[PDB]
Amino acid sequence: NLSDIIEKETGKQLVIQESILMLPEEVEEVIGNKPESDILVHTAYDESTDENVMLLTSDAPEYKPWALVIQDSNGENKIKML
Amino acid sequence: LTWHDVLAEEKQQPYFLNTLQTVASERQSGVTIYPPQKDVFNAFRFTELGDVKVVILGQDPYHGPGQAHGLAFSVRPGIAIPPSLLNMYKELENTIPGFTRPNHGYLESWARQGVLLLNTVLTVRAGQAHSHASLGWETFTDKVISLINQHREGVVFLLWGSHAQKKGAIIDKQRHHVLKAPHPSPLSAHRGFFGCNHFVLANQWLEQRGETPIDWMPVLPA
Repeated sequence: NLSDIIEKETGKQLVIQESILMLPEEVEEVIGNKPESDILVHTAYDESTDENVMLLTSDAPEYKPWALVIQDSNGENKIKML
Repeated sequence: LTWHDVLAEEKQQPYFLNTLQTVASERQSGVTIYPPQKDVFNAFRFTELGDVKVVILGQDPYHGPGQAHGLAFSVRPGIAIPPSLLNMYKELENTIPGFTRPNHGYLESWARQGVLLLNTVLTVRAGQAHSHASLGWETFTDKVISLINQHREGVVFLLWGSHAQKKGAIIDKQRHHVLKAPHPSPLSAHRGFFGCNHFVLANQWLEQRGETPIDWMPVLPA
């Protein structure tokens, strides 16, 4: 399950509020790395720390994890390749 | 001109009728699908063809319980404001005088003013994002856009993200006004969405044509 990967990675069980589809080039302009296919940006919000937790996976039906991005209130983010 | 008149032929296509069939068969076998069936076409109910002033393109409905209700980006009253909509609000707070953060994400008042909030895929299976892709919805919404392009003049299109921008190739850029930007999602919001002024530009276009601007401040129906 997607929310399980997030908990497994952040130690906090968060709720995915939205999933946005992005093409390889769009992602590259931000991650600095080009994915092999289209990706879905599953986003959850952490009210305690005031930060957005984004889990990037391939499209359906696989939903293969590709990266985990944590972004703070300043817009700065920490990326982790999965 | 109404949606009823222009979409008459399309509703007769085998593919369109089978898309409705697949959804109906899935709901009957116990699969939870969002939105509720009665809300699936709300974008068309609240904004009639001849009333369309602005078109904002979305992808597919929210896949969580109680979120989606047939409009792109909007969520029911009492539901937490999703990340993309929150960013849209932020853009509105620092570009429109007197705007203040609404405290709910219900956007029916926008639709009622001529803003067609259209998702490209109209249904989704619970907890499974983009699960109803390539079933017929895209073919149908491609046609809807093509019809607005053909039967209306001077409509403003707000295309956010590469996926939505590609769909904007069917549009005649001289007859209509097309505006592009990165998606409002937190991942890309800082690469062009914030400061795109789409909401201001949209109203300026309407004003110079002698049309009423859009009051972007969402209101809960009493």
